[PDB]
Amino acid sequence: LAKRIDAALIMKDGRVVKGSNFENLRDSGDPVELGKFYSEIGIDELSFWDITASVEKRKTMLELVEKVAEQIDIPITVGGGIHDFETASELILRGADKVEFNTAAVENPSLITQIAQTFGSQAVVVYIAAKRVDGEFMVFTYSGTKNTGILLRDWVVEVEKRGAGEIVLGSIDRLGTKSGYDTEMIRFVRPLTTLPIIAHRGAGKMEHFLEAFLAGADAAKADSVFHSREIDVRELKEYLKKHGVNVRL
Ligand SMILES: N#Cc1cc([N+](=O)[O-])ccc1O
Repeated sequence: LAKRIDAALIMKDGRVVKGSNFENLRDSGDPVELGKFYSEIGIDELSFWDITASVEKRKTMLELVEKVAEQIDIPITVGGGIHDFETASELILRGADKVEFNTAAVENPSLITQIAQTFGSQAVVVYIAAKRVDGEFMVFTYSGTKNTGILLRDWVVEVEKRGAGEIVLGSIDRLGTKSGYDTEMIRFVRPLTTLPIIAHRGAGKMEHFLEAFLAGADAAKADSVFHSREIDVRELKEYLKKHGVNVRL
């Protein structure tokens, strides 16, 4: 019942990279400054997804989490090429509240459980990227590029069994669109898990958020719509209250 509004930030070499081509002379790509803006306009949680080159990535991500954790006080999730237990554990110890796995969880589902048993299920988020292929929802890894042959309906159940705290449900069919979350995919996954479901991909207007929530999402994640100011968050959370949704205000 209690719904959340989450912001996603793409990170490269320690700086925020915008997901569209809007600009502003003052808007620096400093994650701490952007994190403070989000914290201060009432975003519930932040996720960072790091696309940095192989070689500097692991210390770049540790540096990032240390700076943002000192300075902001909403939960932070970190992800993007977290391959193993040691990497994830180092990030949680340097300050991240949660780590997000996709490819490595698919390839080694025990990883979910190892993190959950050490730091608590709350610390493990599994991002499931899914697409319709020949009439069925399949799971994709390597940033939407490898069809794993695993059914979405099988992987959701297994993720919960392994001890994940939450699922982000990213519709590859909604990637590059701004006409709404994949409410059909949301409805399909909802009876298969008791976990919080975070909807991702497709957000364009305030109504979209309403509709995801009514399809059974517990949170909705977006990037551009908030960074560009195209949706004012206080206004989003007042609209949602008015339409029957329990949000923090
Ligand atoms: N969280 C997250 C996230 C994940 C992916 N991804 O698993 O490709 C891309 C962008 C994101 O903001």
